[PDB]
Order: sequence, then structure tokens, then C-alpha cells
Amino acid sequence: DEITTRGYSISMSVDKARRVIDQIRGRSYAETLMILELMPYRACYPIFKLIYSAAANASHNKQFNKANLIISKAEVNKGITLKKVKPRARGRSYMILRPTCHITIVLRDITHFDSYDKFLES
Amino acid sequence: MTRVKRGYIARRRRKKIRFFASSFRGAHSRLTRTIAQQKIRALVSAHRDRDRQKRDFRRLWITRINAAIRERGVYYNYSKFIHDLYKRQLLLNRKILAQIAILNPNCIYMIYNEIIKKE
Amino acid sequence: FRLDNLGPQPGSRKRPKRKGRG
Amino acid sequence: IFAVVVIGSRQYIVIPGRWIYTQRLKGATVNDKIVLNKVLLVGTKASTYIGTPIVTNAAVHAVVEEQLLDDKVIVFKYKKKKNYRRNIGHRQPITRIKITGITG
RNA sequence: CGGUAGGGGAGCGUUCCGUGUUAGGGAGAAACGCGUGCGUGAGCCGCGUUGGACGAAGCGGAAGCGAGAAUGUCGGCUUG
RNA sequence: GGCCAGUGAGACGAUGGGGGAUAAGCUUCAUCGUCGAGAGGGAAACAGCCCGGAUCACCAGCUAAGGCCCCUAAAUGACC
RNA sequence: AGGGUGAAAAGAACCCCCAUCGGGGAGUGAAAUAGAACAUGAAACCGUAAGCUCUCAAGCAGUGGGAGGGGGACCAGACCCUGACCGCGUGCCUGUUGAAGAAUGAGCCGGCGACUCAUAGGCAGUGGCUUGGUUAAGGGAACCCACCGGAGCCGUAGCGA
Repeated sequence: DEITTRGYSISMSVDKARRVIDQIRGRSYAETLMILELMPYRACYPIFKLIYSAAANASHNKQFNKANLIISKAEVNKGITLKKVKPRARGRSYMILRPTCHITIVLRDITHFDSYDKFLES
Repeated sequence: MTRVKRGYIARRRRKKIRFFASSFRGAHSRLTRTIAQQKIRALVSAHRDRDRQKRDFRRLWITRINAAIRERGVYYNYSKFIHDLYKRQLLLNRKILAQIAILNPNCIYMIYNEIIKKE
Repeated sequence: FRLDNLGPQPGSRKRPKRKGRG
Repeated sequence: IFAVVVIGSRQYIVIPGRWIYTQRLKGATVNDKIVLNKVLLVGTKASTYIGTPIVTNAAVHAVVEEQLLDDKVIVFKYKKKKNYRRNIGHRQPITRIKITGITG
């Protein structure tokens, strides 16, 4: 876990969300920023500034180039909920909960090792 | 009455039941009750399989030879076979020693000609 | 003369034992 | 060699080169040699078969590998009609053998 | 030597106290794993990690002495 | 004889008799056994029927009841 | 309902992304895998990654036998973790002659929650004394509830209104 940046106490959810990060996982820093800008989901934010947050900083803070960057870890967890009350019928069948999210991803270089070799007689 | 505070005491009375539950398929290893009804099974069946383990093979040995009888010649019964050794005087070659059928079937072939001579 | 091995063995009371059964 | 000795109530075909967790052998101490002339079956080319109980000649020789209850299996039972949960561990020195001399 | 209600006969552990500013600890309690060794059993002993302070061997004494169900109580957290 | 109990609406099968049509695992008594406070083997599956009535381990043998074509081990064994 | 970061807060300048909410670094501290949701922070619950099993197989599904596979072994010696398949196999408790259920109670977890105490009497074990044994109130220069106090109660002879 090289660089891990994001936040908490988000106004989103844990169900509707996450389904967006599960698609950017194992994807480069580009293949992830070219899909979010097309995702008609609210989860796209502040998850949009997220992929950009994990990056950029890891460029001047650590020795990580803009390329070879791939979302290694990513998961949405439920934080603190608030027990609200809403009338309906004598007030009894109610609890209410606001599943907040505080995802925490991380970026890192990519392995891979290519070394093509051929013979060219002349 | 302010008890002596169970605290960690009642904490060890449940986790100990969890350690035992670390190889079950269902969720009978993530709840004291789901395991409670699970341990009892491995508490009764265990008291059975221990005595059943002997019987479980009692049928096996006989089945091992049974599958070896339908090829030789004594299509009758392996009982007469045991009867031969009984009337003979061979306290060996037991249901467990019947493993001579699968491996080295040359030794189990000798007794085949010794049972006929006796009876 | 005490044996320097960390562990005295005098003879006091230690305990009043028990008093009957039940 | 296909030997059939007696552990007191058990009669395995203990093939030379393998160990057998026998019962208690008060007669034999730790790392001591044991001989059971009660063997029935014998390898030597063709599986020989003696008449009178056990064998009259030859025998089995080996050395015990220390006695110990190995692992407490801890047997137990249970009842439904009434809560009766009890546990009991069985020792059993499971004294292992050895032997090596093999033959057809 | 199956065993309910019951009767009788033996013990472990927890808080505290007497025997203890003796001894163990910052070269370090508590929380979790493991060695799956040990006892008939509830458990005990040793130890790694984490973690942050004291706790407490043995016998006895005094207990508000360990519950997964009493449409329990309080709080938190699943499912539809 | 003394200390502490528990339990008083039990059920079923065989046998000997009252109730009902000698109809009911129905009901009410006596006797024995089982269940009820003991599994298991067998009757396909049925606690109360039958055998046998479990300190424990054991890839150890022989039997009871019930069976032996296959399915779950065991005679399409012999004679009429 | 709601307790305590640390010894003192030095409780976080500046720098980078964002709407000058939020986070990550740079630093301070023995610690912030202690920083205002903050100490040690388990369980129920909710996820990621890794090994194995997983579409022709079914019934509170574990257990006994048990192949293969991903690793760890020993200079074979056939073992330590997952488990295809196979023989059996209808939770617990309470209440009942009798249920697994269409008998009932229970969503899960932590904590919490049911024969204790006073006086007196009758027994059992044990201890001191002994046909004798033993006090209650009170007094007390009391490291101490001792001593004194035996007023009183119980027993060895009983029986009868």
C-alpha cells in the first residue's frame, strides 16, 4: 500500500456505491479516468477526485511516474450511521440508517517483464 | 446483585466452542448456537463412528473378498472358505489379512487350493 | 545457614487447614 | 515378510518397514527389543501355513520407539432427553514397532 | 460403572482479603494465536504478535461464582 | 430408627375380567415386561412389539433377533 | 443517553488534490498502526486478496472411510493444512405416557438476569471440655473485642391432670 488517499463521512451509500470501484480495479490510471467520466452514477464523485487524489501526489512525494500506475486495492466500507425518525403510523416500525462510505484505495507501479529476442542474419 | 463481572470469563466459554468449529461447511462455525447444534452432532456421532468404525470395515473386508470370489471358482460362499481354515487349523488370514487379494494375489491363490483339499 | 538459591523453607502457619467436612 | 503376530487382541499383517501403534507393553520398557513368537503367517517365497497354534520355529524381532499416549483423542458422548455432556481422554501408549526384513 | 427429578461423595475458575512494599514485570499485565503437550472435566502451563499497566504463585477465609433461550433488560449490528 | 427427596392426570404389549357391538394406540382395575429416567441390532421408515439391555479406546473374533439375487454385509447351498 | 489521546499537548506552520468540507506527506512525540470519531480496543455484522471444493446435483448437511489439488516434510521411510465421493443421518430447550415437526420460547453479539441474608430450632461432620458445658447486656489505663460478667439457658430421674 504505497499511497492511500481518499476521505470519509461521504454523503453517498455502501450499496449503490462501490459498484463503480469494482470496475476500476486492476485498471490503469487512464483506463479508470476514461470510464468514470462516462458513468451516469453519482458514485462517480467524490470517487472521480479519488483516482486523481491517489495519483499526482505519488508523483512528487514518491518516485512513481504517471504511467505504470494501477489501482491495486479498493473497497467501500460503511462508517457511522445516524438513527433518524420519520412518522408513518403511530410510530413503531422505524429505525432508519444512513450507510456512509469511506473507501480507501492505493496505487502502485506494475510488474511485467518483456524481453523479445530474435536472430537477424545479414 | 452486582456479580463478579463475567467479562472475559464468559468470553472464553464461547470462543472455545469456535476453535473446534473451524472446518464446517455451513455457518455452524460463526455462532455459538449454530455450532451448539453442530458440536452435539460431532458429540453424538463421534460416540458412534468410534464404535461404527469397526463395523464399517466388517462389511468392507467381506466385500473385498466377495469381489474376489466372483472370478476364482468357489462361486458358492467365502463362508465355506473360512470353514475350510476353521476345520483345518489356520488362525491366520483374517478379514483384515484379506488384503492379500489386491496386492500379491499369488499368496491368496495358494489358500484357494488348500481350502478344497480340506473340504 | 540458609541455602542461597532463592527459595526459603522455614515453617510458620501458611494455612489453618480445614475443619470437618460438608 | 508377511507376519501375523498378536498385540493381545489385534492381529495386523504388519509388513516389515512400517510401524504399528500397539497397546500397552508393560513387559517391554522404552527403547527395548520385543519378540513375538506368536506369528502365524510367514513370507519366505510361498505363504507358509503352520498347523498347531502360532509357529513352532522362527519369530519376529524389533525395537519399540518409546511409549506414550501420543495424542489425547478425548472421546465423549451426549444425550437429548437430558443435558449430559461429558469428555474423557484415552491414553493408550500406542507403542509403535518397526521391522524391515521383507520377503515374498 | 445408561440414566431424568432427587440424594450422597470429590474439585476448577473468577473479584477481594489474610499470609507478601517476598517475589515476577517497562530486558513490560490486558487483548488475540500457537505448541493441539497436560487433567476425568470445567481448564492449567509455556510462548509469538499486538498493546498498555500492575498483577499475583500455594493453603485457608469471605463471596452480589461464570445463562445460547423466562413474547427478559440496555446498546450495537444483519435480513426482507 | 434418623436426615434430605421426588412423585400422585402415565402410556403400550401379552395374559385373566368389568364397560362398548369381546369396535378403538379409547376408557376403568389386577399381573408381567418395555417406554417413560438405557442406545444399539431387526420389523423399509413406527419410542411402547422382538433380541440384547452401552465405563472407554481397537482397519480383533465368535453369536442373539432378523436374514443371505442386486440395491446395505450374507446360501439363484444340497435332497423331496 | 453520554467516562479517561499524552507527562506537559509541542492538539499538526508550510506543501499537494478538492468547492479555501476531506485525505495524503512534511514535522512534533518513546508512541498519532496515541492526534480532537482520539487509550487497551474482542464479538455480532460488513469486504478485499490467496489455496482448495463448486452446474447433471438435492433434504438442520456433521460424522466415519476417503482420491485429487495448492503448500510445508525427511539426504524414500508414504505424515501436518483443504476436501470429490461414500455409509449413516429429522437442532436445542420446555412441557409430556409420547414430538424432528404443523408443541412452544429464541433474529445475532457484548453486558446484564433468578434458592442470598437475619434470628431461632432440629440433625450430620468436626473441634474444646465434660455428667458438666456455656454466657447476654455491661465494664474495659484494652495493638484491640481478651479479662470480668455464668443474671439466664441446656443436660444427668421420671412419670401423672
